[PDB]
Amino acid sequence: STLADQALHNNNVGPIIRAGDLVEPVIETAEIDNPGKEITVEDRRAYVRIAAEGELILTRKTLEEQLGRPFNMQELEINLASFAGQIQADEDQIRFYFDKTM
Repeated sequence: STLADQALHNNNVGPIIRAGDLVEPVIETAEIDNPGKEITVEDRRAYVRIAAEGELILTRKTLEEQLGRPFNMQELEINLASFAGQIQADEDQIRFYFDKTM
């Protein structure tokens, strides 16, 4: 009599963040840090966009920290452009998750 649909699971995350520099060798190193042997990036120039599976975990917070040692974490949450899923940063790490309900 009634139907419904659901999509509570990982699919594809589209993290969008401003661009700067050294994001090429940084993204490559930030990609190897994670077993993302099946992801695609979309760096135009002004901004940096990615397309991961959904459940990823980055620990290259150091490489991202060095990019601007003379700063804070507020810059991170500031360097935001757009998103698709969720994300959770740790002491010195950044994990991305597409899953809605957690």
